[PDB]
Parts: sequence; structure tokens; C-alpha cells
Amino acid sequence: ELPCSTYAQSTAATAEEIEVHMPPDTPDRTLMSQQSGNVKITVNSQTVR
Amino acid sequence: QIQLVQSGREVKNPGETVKISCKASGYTFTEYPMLWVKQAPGKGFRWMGLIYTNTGEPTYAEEFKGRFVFSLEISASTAYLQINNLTNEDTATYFCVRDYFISLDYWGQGTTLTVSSAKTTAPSVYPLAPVCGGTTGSSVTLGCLVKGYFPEPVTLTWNSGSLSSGVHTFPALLQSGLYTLSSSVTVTSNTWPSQTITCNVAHPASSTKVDKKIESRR
Repeated sequence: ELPCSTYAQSTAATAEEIEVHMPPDTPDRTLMSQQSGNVKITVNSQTVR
Repeated sequence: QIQLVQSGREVKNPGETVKISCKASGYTFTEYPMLWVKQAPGKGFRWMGLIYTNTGEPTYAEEFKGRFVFSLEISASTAYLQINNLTNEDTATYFCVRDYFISLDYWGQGTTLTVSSAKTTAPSVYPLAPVCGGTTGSSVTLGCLVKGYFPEPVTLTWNSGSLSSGVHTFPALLQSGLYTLSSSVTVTSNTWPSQTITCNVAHPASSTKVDKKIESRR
């Protein structure tokens, strides 16, 4: 048994880290509708920029 | 508000062009197009896309491939449908729809695209009188008869709009491709033809215009 490395199966998040930064704002082409061909647009429950 | 003042007669040849620019009153800028519409002989509505006034150009029709393509003058708030390569069935109505009244809420009334093979002569108008002695009362039946327009249009009225109120005008009938119309303009006893009464007509297909005096038949 020669000693080598091994990516071990302990899933402990101590001595390891992810860069949990802020979630980016999603692009939203689905929100506002063209009511009849014209501007009757909708939000439908988000921070719609 | 939204209202596309569509163009008049768009005359086309066989394989010729069509261009209905409609001056869109209520050309806005903010959030919505103007739903253009083609109009066939029976079909009612046939949407030619969405295209704004200050948006500027039309997102065109889907099944209307062939000649039709949307355009417009964006800074004036005006739209248009241009259909070059005129086929047989190119005669139809055109509309925009201005997105105020948040559907396509400024419907165009229709623009008449006429692309057909026919005669070559601008319309000739004449005076149409009452009964031959007098022919007058509370109304007096003068008018102008404008027949023989080729290609479209020949525009004729009876009493010219001054002595035009109270007029009965028969529609354009086709005679071998010859468009005829008449407008009996009712004048007063002092309006016409005891006073001045005169129908007018125009035809830029010959580059000309002619009016006939709608007096009494005396």
C-alpha cells in the first residue's frame, strides 16, 4: 500500500470553501407582454428591472 | 391618441409596387408597438405585425410573405406597409393599431391598395342637372358625374363640397375596368343651380383634373 493522495468522501465544509457571492440578476424577456400589439406589459411577481 | 391615418389609393402594376404609409397620430415612444393589419376581401382582420410610431418599423406579418414588408417614418410617429412585386390579389385594406387603450387600441381604418391591369385615363366629370326647366325647390339637384378613371383613382364630388351638403352619390360601377361615379349635390334655391353649383374630379394617372358645373338643366 504505497502512500498517495485521495479525494476523500467526507463532505465537511471545514478547510474548504466556495465563493458564495451574490446571485446575478436574471435577464427577463418573458415578463412584459405586447397587449394587442401594443404596451400592455406584465410583471408577474419579481424584481423586474 | 392612436390612429393611423392610412394612405389613399396605392396604384400598382402587374409586378409593380404598393406603398401605404399611414401617418400615425399618437406615435408614442415608451412601451408598445402599433399592430399593423392587412385586410383581404372577406377575412376581416389579418395582422401585419407590431410596429411602433416612435418605435419606427413593423415586425411584419407571418403568413403574409410574398410582397408585404412593414416600414415607417419613426420620428413622425408614422408607419407603413410596402408591398412591391404586385400579384393579382394585391387589392386590399391596411391599418395600424396604436397601443393606447392597451390592446392594439388605435385601429387603422384601412388604406386601399389597388394593383391591377386596366385602362389608362384619368376621370372625366360633368354637370348633372335637375328637371330641365327649373328642377329646384327646397333642394335643387345639381351635381358632378365623374366616370372613366384608370388607374386608381378618379376622385369626383358633386357641388365640390361647398354645395355638397345634402348630396346623394351613386358608387363606382365597373364597365370593362372603367370606374364610374356620380354625386347629385343638393343646393338650395339660392345655393345651386340658381346659385353656383359645380362638381369636381381629379386623375393624376393622366396628370389632370376636371370639374363639371352642377347647375339646373336649363
